[PDB]
Amino acid sequence: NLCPFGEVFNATRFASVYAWNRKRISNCVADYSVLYNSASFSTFKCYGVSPTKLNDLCFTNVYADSFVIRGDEVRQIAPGQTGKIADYNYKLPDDFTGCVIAWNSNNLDSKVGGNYNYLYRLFRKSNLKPFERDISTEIYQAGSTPCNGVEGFNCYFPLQSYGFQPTNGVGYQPYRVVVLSFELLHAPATVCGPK
Amino acid sequence: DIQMTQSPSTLSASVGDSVSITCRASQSISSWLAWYQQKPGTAPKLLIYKASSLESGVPSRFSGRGSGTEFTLTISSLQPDDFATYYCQQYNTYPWTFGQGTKVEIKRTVAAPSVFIFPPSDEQLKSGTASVVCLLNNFYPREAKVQWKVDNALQSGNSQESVTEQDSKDSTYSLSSTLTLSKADYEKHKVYACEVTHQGLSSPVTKSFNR
Amino acid sequence: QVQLQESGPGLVKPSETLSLTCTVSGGSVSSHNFHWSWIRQPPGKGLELIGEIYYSKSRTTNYNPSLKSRVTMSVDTSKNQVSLKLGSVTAADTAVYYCARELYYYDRSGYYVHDGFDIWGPGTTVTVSSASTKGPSVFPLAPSGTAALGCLVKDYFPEPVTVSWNSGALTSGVHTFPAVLQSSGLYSLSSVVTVPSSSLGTQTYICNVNHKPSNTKVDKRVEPKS
Ligand SMILES: *[C@@H]1O[C@H](CO)[C@@H](O)[C@H](O)[C@H]1NC(C)=O
Repeated sequence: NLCPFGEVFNATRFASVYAWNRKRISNCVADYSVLYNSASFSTFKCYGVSPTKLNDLCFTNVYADSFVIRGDEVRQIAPGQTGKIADYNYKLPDDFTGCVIAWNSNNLDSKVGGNYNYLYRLFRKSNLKPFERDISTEIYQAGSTPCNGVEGFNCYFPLQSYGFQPTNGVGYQPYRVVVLSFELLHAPATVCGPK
Repeated sequence: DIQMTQSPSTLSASVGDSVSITCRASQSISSWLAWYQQKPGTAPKLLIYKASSLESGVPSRFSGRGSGTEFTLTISSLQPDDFATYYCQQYNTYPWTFGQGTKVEIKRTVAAPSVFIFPPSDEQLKSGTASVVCLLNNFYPREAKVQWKVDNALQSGNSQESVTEQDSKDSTYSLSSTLTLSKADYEKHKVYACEVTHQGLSSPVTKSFNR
Repeated sequence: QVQLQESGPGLVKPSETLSLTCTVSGGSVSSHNFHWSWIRQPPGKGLELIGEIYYSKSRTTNYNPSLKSRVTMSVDTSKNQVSLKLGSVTAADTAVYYCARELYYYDRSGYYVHDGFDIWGPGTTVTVSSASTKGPSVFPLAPSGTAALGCLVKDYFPEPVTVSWNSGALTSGVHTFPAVLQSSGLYSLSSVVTVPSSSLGTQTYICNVNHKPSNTKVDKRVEPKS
């Protein structure tokens, strides 16, 4: 058995940031070479582990979290970074021992009018805990007037849409990001590399 | 210890021009060079890393390239806010060594200074030492002549001048001349004037007061 | 938000020790992905790296060979504070000391690299001199179109003095001139602002001067006097 990394990477439709997709890779053999030998990715940063020293390493569970962001926000997919995405959409723990792999997807995730299918959260009362997913649609409130289900004065819909048009700059061009997290618990080690 | 040599040391251009700052290395830093913008009174803010990659929040005019011993930094359309000192740092061999710097100053159309003369405060006068101040608010070029005249006497000595840096929105300098006089010597005279000579001023401008 | 704030003395007698602290906010100093460095800048000169401290005592100090004899770096996880100590301090260490962070990672080829000094601190101005500290005296430069007013900060040591206007509400036209070392050995500074002449009767003005080395924070009201 070979770990279905291509199922996560070479996928037709990716998920939005407020609803990143976590796939549990387990009970297979994983050749990470196919990832660190491919130049298709613009951001390949591995924190805590060396990409080369993984095909000889063994783990119990790997987690591939996929989501589509904009370029000038990919930097927030890293430990100890803060903005809109890291604070309200996807936060990686400061003690992160994993990998972040991001490439450009303007040719697949951008429409003439705009790929409004991708969303991102703009408002949240609390900053997101590490590895949190807020799929809520409840209205925000920034005053003393309870909204009770209305978008207006100090009351806003939490989610906004990405205006992904092909002519947009490289900073606003859609980038697909996959975060590979690694786990060791006291259980049968399932994800073992070629060795 | 790899020694980084920055060239030039001071560069002047206009709003919309391009600017090139080069960094040289003692050894071969394999793309291990980053750039930092230090504005007057702030901390070095990183703009480019990996010689080419740009940090988030850095404008498009900023760009960088280079390899081995020659590295380059380029501002395509220099805007007034980009007035700062730029440094290059290696990360091939510890310790990380920086460059000497490059003060990129902008060129502005000639602007006349606004002159204001502030007399000393009565509190300072009670303190035993008074200070008269002259102010030049918005002028380019930086060259200006401030002359104190006390009772129509062209006084030179007790004056002390301080010039701000180029404004990040108007590229305009500002000057302050502080004449310090003892309370007894200040009360001997009456007319206290500050005369300003500048390029934009076709004739010297004198702002006066009387105690 | 990872925020570094440098806090420490301003005046340190020559040939003593320099206890500087960098308080870390919104981050974990015990992270293996964060390397914390100290970088100083002598007034009017370039930058110099003193050393780094990074976990994974797991504290593997990596100072600069130039300052190795006297430098000592530590980390307190209880207060999230990176500490720097420099001994036998001469007048050549008179500088602004900065605290920075480097998010270290491994590239695709297996290289422990960093994208540069990501986060920086405000910087603590250390002036090494035996002269005793002296609090400033703030005096108003009253206004006589666009009129001008300001505040004169006189007789203070060491540097610096921080001057805001209306508690950070007035920023446009605010020109804070550099300090000039007077003939008395003490410093002097002037911070002015050009406001519309009509604003003399619609908004009141106060200069907020803070001299941290002497713990002297004084706010003076600039008032047109007749
Ligand atoms: C994705 O691209 C091609 C699909 O034709 C595939 O051969 C390649 O191995 C994949 N690369 C990955 C999964 O990194």
